[PDB]
Amino acid sequence: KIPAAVSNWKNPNGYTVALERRVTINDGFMKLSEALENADKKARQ
Amino acid sequence: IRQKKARTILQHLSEAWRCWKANIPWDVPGMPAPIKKIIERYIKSKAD
Amino acid sequence: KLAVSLQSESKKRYEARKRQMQNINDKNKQFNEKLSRES
Repeated sequence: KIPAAVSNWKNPNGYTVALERRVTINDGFMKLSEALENADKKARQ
Repeated sequence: IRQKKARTILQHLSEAWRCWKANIPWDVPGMPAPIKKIIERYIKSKAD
Repeated sequence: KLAVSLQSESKKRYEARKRQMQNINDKNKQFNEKLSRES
């Protein structure tokens, strides 16, 4: 069964369609931010 | 079954091409996997 | 009798489908109903 094609760009016949049809972080970032935070602490102290 | 199904399928093709140009991920829920492969095949050739 | 049977059965099928039909625009709501069948 092929679904009905609803485009987000086109509406040839002007159909008002149901709205719903018209509608993890890598660890390196943590390590980078932690290292920079420690470097800042070193500078302060 | 041909008469209406063809006009439906090629609308999915054209939508896939629009998604490719927009860099939107084309993914139609309940699309059959082989027809999905066929459409992506022709979209990739047009893209190239 | 064969001709009458075909005529009457055609009438019955036709009217039953009419009764089913009678239960923004006509085509737009038919499309929305098709989308409700899809789901």
